[PDB]
Amino acid sequence: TDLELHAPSYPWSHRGLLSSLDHT
Amino acid sequence: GREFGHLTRMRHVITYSLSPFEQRAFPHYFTKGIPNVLRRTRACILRVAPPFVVFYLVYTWGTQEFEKSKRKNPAAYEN
Amino acid sequence: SHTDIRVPDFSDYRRAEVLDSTKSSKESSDARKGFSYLITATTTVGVAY
Amino acid sequence: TNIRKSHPLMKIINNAFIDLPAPSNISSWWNFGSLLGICLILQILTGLFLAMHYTSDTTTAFSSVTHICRDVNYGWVIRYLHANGASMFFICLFIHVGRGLYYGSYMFLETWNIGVVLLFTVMATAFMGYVLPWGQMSFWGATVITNLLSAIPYIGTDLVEWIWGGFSVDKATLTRFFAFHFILPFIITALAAVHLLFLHETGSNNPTGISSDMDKIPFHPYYTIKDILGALFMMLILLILVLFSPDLLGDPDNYTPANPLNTPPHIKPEWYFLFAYAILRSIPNKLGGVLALVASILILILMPMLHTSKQRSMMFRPLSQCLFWMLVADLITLTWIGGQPVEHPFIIIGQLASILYFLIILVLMPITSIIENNLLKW
Amino acid sequence: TNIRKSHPLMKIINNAFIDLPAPSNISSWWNFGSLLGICLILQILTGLFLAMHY
Amino acid sequence: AVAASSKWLEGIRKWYYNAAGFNKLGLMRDDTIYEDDDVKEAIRRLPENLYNDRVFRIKRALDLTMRQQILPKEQWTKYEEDKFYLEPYLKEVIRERKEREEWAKK
Amino acid sequence: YCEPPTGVSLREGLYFNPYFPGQAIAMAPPIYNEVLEFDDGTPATMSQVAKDVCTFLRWASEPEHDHRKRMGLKMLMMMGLLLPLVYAMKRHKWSVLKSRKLAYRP
Amino acid sequence: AAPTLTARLYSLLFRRTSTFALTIAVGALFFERAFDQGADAIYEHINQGKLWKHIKHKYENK
Ligand code: HEM
Ligand code: HEM
Repeated sequence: TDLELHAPSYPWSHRGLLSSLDHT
Repeated sequence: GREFGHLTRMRHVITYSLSPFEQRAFPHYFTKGIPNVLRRTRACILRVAPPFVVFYLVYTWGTQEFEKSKRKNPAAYEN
Repeated sequence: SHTDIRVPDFSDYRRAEVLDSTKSSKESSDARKGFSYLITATTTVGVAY
Repeated sequence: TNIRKSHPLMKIINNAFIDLPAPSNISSWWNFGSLLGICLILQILTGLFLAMHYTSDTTTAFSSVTHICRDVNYGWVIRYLHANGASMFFICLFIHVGRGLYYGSYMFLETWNIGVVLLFTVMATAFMGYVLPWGQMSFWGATVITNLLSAIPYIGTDLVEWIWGGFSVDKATLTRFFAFHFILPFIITALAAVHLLFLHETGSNNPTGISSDMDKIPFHPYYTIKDILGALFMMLILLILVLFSPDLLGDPDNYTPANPLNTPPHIKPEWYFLFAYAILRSIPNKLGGVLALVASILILILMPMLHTSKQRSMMFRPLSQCLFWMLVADLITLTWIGGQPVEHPFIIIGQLASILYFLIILVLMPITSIIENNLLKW
Repeated sequence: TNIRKSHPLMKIINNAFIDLPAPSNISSWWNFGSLLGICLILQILTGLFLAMHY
Repeated sequence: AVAASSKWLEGIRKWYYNAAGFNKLGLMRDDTIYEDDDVKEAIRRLPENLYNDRVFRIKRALDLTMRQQILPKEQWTKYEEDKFYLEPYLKEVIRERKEREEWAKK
Repeated sequence: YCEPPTGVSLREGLYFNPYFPGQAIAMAPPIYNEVLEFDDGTPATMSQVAKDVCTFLRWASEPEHDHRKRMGLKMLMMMGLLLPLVYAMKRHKWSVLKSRKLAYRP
Repeated sequence: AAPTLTARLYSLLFRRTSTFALTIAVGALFFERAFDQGADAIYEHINQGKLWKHIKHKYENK
């Protein structure tokens, strides 16, 4: 019967549809 | 036993037709597609929407009311 | 009820190269069949690959 | 002479697909049923390359899928096609059914009744084998469904332990649920082969509701191409969903390996049952509650003989078209209720849908089809 | 009327083994085809439990 | 029941005939009846100058819907010249079934 | 992480965290500035090390990310030009039947 | 009335039914030749300096 803290969003470098992973 | 020989009986009628190779298959698609939709959407926009319209109200009412009594309980949690 | 009959006009559906009723179609016969078969000829290749 | 009409094998396929009189106005909606066939061959095929590898070991089961979705060539593709290609076989069903309650399609008593049976068999295979990825959602839904059938006054005690092989999930259960998946599937295919035998000998329908034996065109070159075109359009959406955003239709709680030491907090099945689970818990009285759960797939055989109109289909019935769109909105609010914790209005509101799914097609639809019979003098 | 004849499904088993012409002097060497039919059918029900626990 | 207010009711009878759209496709009312086995015998009793008309109306008013237009507004079947050409051939097939039935019963 | 509010009791081994359902967890803070040394020549700030950790962890949880978004791209280009073909072959066939006139002569 | 490409194409290789079936074969040879590059170049240009082949030049052949 309490609250919770939903995390925000960040422009992650791999968040796109046609993006990749920084391999460093 | 119901192939193309024996079915209903009809009489005194006639039909005409061309081939496909003597015609083009795009007779004013752009300038006749839109008016058909314009005339038909009006007729049944009124027959699918209003039944569906009374769910948005109840869903938003319940969502916002429950959000109140979950995020703002300490309002009536009087000391 | 017999002699009478005219096929109504199919003028607005024709190809522009056979829409004139003056000249024949034996000259206007290869372009049509070389056009309408390339869709399939593309299609077979597409299915293949 | 004509080999197409004298060979013992080709008479059967000429009379069945290539050369059968077909109407000519058919809506695309007559399209979808074939799609289901495409799904049927793909669920079977993709599903044997998992029983090849999987191990019915109660403390070996969960790590099995975990090594397949890592270890072998292209297994990450096949796992996800099998998990997603039935989120859509269940998409098809609700359209192929709802249409037959638009274009008067139940007057086919023989065709209609060999249907509902298939509905029941397909709906049960998915539950019967979504509990053997062997995770907490899988065990803790199995326990809950199991404890209901045990509330029969004299039935319950004995039947429940025969499926466990003991008292609770062990090596004796996972083995016979994995027994179940193999066989419901093959049996189902034969009921689909018989659905169509009925279909020959009445021919198809048309979206006006008037017999048209006058103008029937073949089912070669026309229905063959329209079908192929739409079919190679189902493979755009299926593959875009799977290979762009797979994790969208699932839950992140078949990842912690199964334990009796934890218990999930907000248990709820996937979307496409929460409808025949929202009636269940909507009401007290467990023995009764199980009965109201099956009142639904058998509500349907009771609806060829409540028909009370003079015409077929809703196309010419503009006042009944209102009541058919308060049925689907009912089934949408009733699925929004279920997958969500219990609060103040949820109980009061889910209740109305339960009361109404029945008041619409039990009282209303046979009594509002006369008010309009009286208006065109039949 | 006659149910077997007119039903669309019974009509198929009636022409296959209830009512077809057969010769008078068929021996017992013509019994092996049906034995094979029986023989093939055991091997699938057995072979089921030999992979289920397998 | 009422007579003076029935002139109101006649009005709604014009409304429904405009709502359902079997006049828009060029049909009459009796063209849109569902043919169970009591209506499969009162069709085989028609004279052959009324049987053929019903065939031509249906075959034209069924190829409009695979083309998805409708017909010009001057061509709509007007409300009052509609014809009930099949009520009399049908309120006799029904009246003779009921009879074979009181026979068997009682 | 934040210090605990006023008037709230807590366990001796428990440390205050606002991101937890219980609002407290046994995680003794293991991450802060200059606990490590990045061999590549990077000024190691808490934010950067946490970011690198998260980018590592997701990849460990699902490595097929990079091999997925490439077939998901060589599917659209190939399909997106074959499918506009099938349509044309369709039109040919259905173009026999949309050109007929249908007259009646009793 | 100058003929288009279609008339000469149909005179060349389409009205044989023993030629037609072949050139369908042909496109895949051409497609196979011209498609790997067309997709790989665009994908690699979309995201550069970010995959191992763009970083291996630090450690490759000493
Ligand atoms: C109507 C046909 C079928 C349906 C609807 C169906 C449904 C399902 C579903 C939903 C799962 C869950 C998988 C997951 O969540 O990861 C599953 C798993 C499984 N099914 Fe099927 N199934 C069908 C046919 C079959 C058949 C025919 C077989 C074998 C002959 C089979 C064998 C398996 C196995 C071994 C698993 C576990 C493998 C895994 O979880 O990765 N299924 N099934
Ligand atoms: C695995 C399950 C099913 C399969 C594969 C299946 C398949 C089919 C097919 C192929 C057709 C004929 C093609 C068409 O009409 O487009 C059809 C028609 C039909 N089916 Fe099913 N079906 C299934 C389940 C059901 C269910 C659950 C019902 C529920 C009543 C049902 C009722 C009907 C009806 C009434 C028709 C008649 C269509 C018409 O109006 O002509 N079927 N089905």
